[PDB]
Amino acid sequence: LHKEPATLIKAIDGDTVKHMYKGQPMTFRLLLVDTPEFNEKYGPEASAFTKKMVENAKKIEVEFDKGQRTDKYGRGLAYIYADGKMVNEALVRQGLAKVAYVYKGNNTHEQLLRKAEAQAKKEKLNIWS
Ligand SMILES: Cc1cn([C@H]2C[C@H](OP(=O)(O)O)[C@@H](COP(=O)(O)O)O2)c(=O)[nH]c1=O
Ligand SMILES: [Ca+2]
Repeated sequence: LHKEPATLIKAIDGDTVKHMYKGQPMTFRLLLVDTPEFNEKYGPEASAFTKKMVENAKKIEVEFDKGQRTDKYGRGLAYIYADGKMVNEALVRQGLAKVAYVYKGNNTHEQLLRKAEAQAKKEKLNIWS
């Protein structure tokens, strides 16, 4: 896989963010995770986590996997990096997302994320508390 440039347009919630990609606005849904909805427990905390990470970033990058690049709502499906740190992984490591939505062929970082999850669960962090 390869990283590609994007610039933040707006943080939306824990697992959705709007970026300008190839010069066009696109809402991205983070691959391989599920954050709680804002109205659910830890949802505001996930939203705030993601927002801080992407807002403070000097450099946003998008990384598509090998499969589907957009979902049925037209959202981009990617791994998102903030100054080289993967948002998707960081959410999981902090117990602010579960590994989820693992579809065959867009699952390159699955095992990386599951390892993060296991450590968040051992630590009894957030969702796992
Ligand atoms: C993360 C992800 C979600 N989706 C779809 C499945 C779910 O469909 P349904 O809307 O029919 O439940 C929805 C979950 O996203 P959200 O967690 O953002 O709601 O998005 C994909 O198709 N591919 C993906 O990789
Ligand atoms: Ca969600």
